[PDB]
Amino acid sequence: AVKKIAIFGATGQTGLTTLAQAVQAGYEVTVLVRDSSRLPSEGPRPAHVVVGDVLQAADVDKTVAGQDAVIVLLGTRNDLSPTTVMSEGARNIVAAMKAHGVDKVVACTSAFLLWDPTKVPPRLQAVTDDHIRMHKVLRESGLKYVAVMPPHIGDQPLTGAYTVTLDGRGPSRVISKHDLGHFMLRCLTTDEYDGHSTYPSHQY
Ligand SMILES: NC(=O)c1ccc[n+]([C@@H]2O[C@H](COP(=O)([O-])OP(=O)(O)OC[C@H]3O[C@@H](n4cnc5c(N)ncnc54)[C@H](OP(=O)(O)O)[C@@H]3O)[C@@H](O)[C@H]2O)c1
Repeated sequence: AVKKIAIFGATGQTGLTTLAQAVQAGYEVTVLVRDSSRLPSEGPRPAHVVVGDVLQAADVDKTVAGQDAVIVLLGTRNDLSPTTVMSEGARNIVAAMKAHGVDKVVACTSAFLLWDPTKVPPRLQAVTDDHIRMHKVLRESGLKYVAVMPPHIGDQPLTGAYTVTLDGRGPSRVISKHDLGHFMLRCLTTDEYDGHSTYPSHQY
């Protein structure tokens, strides 16, 4: 099966809980981080740490080296400014995966990619524009791409009881970060989501 995985964005809101969950599942986890201060120093911890930036292809190449699959949870935290970090980072990730024969990438964009584009809140259009750019990168890559498109990410506890809607909008507008990370790892265990959009949501 999949044993060795790389996570990008592992120090983020969803990355931290995905990292913990993956380590407890038994995965051998490699992370690319800009600052190891934002990784936990005890408890569930990754087996390999690369220090660097997803914009530097050499750093991405040594993170993807030797992996079986890739989880992408890159984002901008509280910065809503125009950016190309996620799409450019995604071009780096795709090339390193092809250079190392990795096929499986599970990447998080957002449910707004399933919305009427005129209906996106103006404050979120700039970030959304780069999710679109990133989704196009991965769609065009030809890899085995699970497009995870969550609605609002909350901080409710882990339930593992969430719904997953394929290629459409789901009946709830929230997923907890813990259930979102749980589902990113579920995508590693099956190929039933490959080439589909997935919307995870639950009522808390
Ligand atoms: N919040 C929501 O309601 C919501 C809803 C739908 C979709 N989403 C999308 O879901 C995704 C994840 O959300 P999130 O809140 O879990 O992520 P997040 O809290 O914003 O964490 C972002 C991650 O990306 C990393 N990162 C940013 N730039 C990087 C770079 N140049 N090189 C390496 N790493 C870099 C950050 O590392 P650092 O720690 O060094 O900054 C961090 O680990 C995002 O794309 C977000 O837009 C969010």
